[PDB]
Amino acid sequence: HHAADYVLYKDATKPVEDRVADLLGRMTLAEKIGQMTQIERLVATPDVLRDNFIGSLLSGGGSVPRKGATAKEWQDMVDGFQKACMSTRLGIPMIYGIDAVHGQNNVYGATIFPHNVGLGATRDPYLVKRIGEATALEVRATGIQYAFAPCIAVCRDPRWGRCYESYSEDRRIVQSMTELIPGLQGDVPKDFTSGMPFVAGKNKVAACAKHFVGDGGTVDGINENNTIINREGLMNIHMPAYKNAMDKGVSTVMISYSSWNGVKMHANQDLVTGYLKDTLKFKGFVISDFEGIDRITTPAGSDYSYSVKASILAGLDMIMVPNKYQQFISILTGHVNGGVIPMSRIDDAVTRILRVKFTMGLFENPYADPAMAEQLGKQEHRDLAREAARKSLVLLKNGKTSTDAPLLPLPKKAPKILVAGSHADNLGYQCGGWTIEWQGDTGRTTVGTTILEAVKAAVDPSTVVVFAENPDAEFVKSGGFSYAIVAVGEHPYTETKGDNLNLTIPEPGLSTVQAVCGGVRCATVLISGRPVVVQPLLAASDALVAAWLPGSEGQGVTDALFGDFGFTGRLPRTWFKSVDQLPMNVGDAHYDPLFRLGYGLTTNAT
Ligand SMILES: CO[C@@H]1O[C@H](CO)[C@@H](O)[C@H](O)[C@H]1S[C@@H]1O[C@H](CO)[C@@H](O)[C@H](O)[C@H]1O
Ligand SMILES: *[C@@H]1O[C@H](CO)[C@@H](O)[C@H](O)[C@H]1NC(C)=O
Ligand SMILES: *[C@@H]1O[C@H](CO)[C@@H](O)[C@H](O)[C@H]1NC(C)=O
Ligand SMILES: *[C@@H]1O[C@H](CO)[C@@H](O)[C@H](O)[C@H]1NC(C)=O
Repeated sequence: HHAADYVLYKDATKPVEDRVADLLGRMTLAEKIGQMTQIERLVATPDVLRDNFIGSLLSGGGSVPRKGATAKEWQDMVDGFQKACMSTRLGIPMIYGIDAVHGQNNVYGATIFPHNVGLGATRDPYLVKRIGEATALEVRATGIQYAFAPCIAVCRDPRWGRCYESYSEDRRIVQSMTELIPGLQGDVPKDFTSGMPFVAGKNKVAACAKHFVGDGGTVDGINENNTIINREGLMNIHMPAYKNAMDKGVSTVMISYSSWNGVKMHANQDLVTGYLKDTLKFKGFVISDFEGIDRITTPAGSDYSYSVKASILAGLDMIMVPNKYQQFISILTGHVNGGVIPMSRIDDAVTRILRVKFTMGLFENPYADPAMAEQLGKQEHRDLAREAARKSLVLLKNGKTSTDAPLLPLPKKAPKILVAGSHADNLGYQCGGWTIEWQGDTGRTTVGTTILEAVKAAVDPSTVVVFAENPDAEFVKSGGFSYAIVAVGEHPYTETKGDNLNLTIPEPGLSTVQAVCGGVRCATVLISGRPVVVQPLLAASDALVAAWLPGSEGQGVTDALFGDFGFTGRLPRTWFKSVDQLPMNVGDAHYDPLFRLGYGLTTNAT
């Protein structure tokens, strides 16, 4: 269809399947295996991308061009990499992926949304789709096309360091939150075939249902460990949200580090090929986790040859190498050349990677759009996040006896009030993990509003606000305070650093709460990624709020504390009495919760 140098794969009016086949039929083995290779930006250069025909780049946690980098600096990095890839013989654009898992969270000045567990508390799948929408805009502002989200793990033991990344222990709630997908990607059209990949265009991003499958079901919530459960439990708890993901056209699926009844997920041909591909009819691409194939073996990386064979034969399409790309490429090339991996397996992986790239419009818009840069940290999106933070809060207690005046909502006018605790004026702590750094961080790491700042912004001008991080009891008693807001809880963590067998918040926490509440009527805001031991915190407090990891917009906290909106959130998990009860989930036989799933007190706007 027209000029004499016409190449069908480059014709944007042809059907995606036609473009895929046309390109595929021209590629060498080296160009094919290059598509299946994703590398970290830290090892990428123009010659490496060009000479190995690389298919994808990512930024892992905290992998950034520099600290404080603008949206424009991100776009230029990405475009730099893309220009190298476009200069190959076939000019196959790369796709760049990142963990935008509560906003575009590696990026300075990006809106940071509440983490998933909070989002579960809102029971509001439309809110979540809207967060999808806004997140895609902030991701594209940085020139990125691909977000490794949502995590649709069903966390079954809060001792897991990734429990905050799961919407709920109830798979019904996780299923309903897969609306993040069409938020990120766009609504699939009228007559869409379930399992097809979809992205609407250059203002949307490819998504990633992760981590397939049973990541949330591991023994004692040990991260990357074994999930021991029969097929029926696997299918009825851990799988259903992947099917909803198929119906919404999720573009990619990332495989889990975890194992199911002893089999590494990265080596499981039955689940990856037999079930995801052949039974759910997934036509997008399947990507490893970060050195996921290495960890097939014990020790990890001790037989990389096997790692490659097993993972690729299992059915994985793209490998998040992400550093030793030369070895990965050499090994896979060697296995194809020796007939150990058939060309049909290679052609299938490449067919899928290209399908996603063509379908999302990457060949037509390989480069970043500088007018999208101003979407980073947009106030409209912060106002959404603030809404989400407010809706996520669960009021556990609001008065020490059923006869006391309720403490919340608090009046904005009072001569003098106290704000206290390690989490009252600490942005990093209120964002938690996967914020600027991989593990999150402490203090003022990005743009936002801490609890203290939000209080100051909310109160009557005549109200005197005093901050003290960890005051003693005499300070409180002597201070002439009308009430106190005290914020404490967990430090930021991510993956295995967060695995925790005791779930007790660090000190000082409880002792500040005791000191403060012993001198004045107090509202304790508890910041955590999960239920933690809370009886002592309850005994001391007039009111206690479980605010999860609410993100950059701390005004969502005060919106509820001061009565602009009523508390409506409900526990998306069971709150245990004791860690020895664990695992303990709603529907279990000796369900003995401190607070059951669904619990939450309410208030009315004032
Ligand atoms: C930087 O991402 C993380 O980096 C640390 C730094 O050492 C690695 O050891 C971690 O295992 C990865 S975790 C893994 O990364 C994916 C991409 O970052 C992510 O989508 C996935 O959910 C994680 O399990
Ligand atoms: C589970 O964790 C232990 C360390 O506690 C490790 O030795 C074992 O290999 C892990 N199993 C799996 C399947 O990851
Ligand atoms: C609880 O467990 C974590 C390990 O994840 C540890 O850092 C902390 O010191 C422990 N606290 C108590 C009270 O045992
Ligand atoms: C808010 O409205 C509910 C429903 O009628 C009511 O039960 C609750 O006690 C009210 N609280 C107020 C006005 O403080």
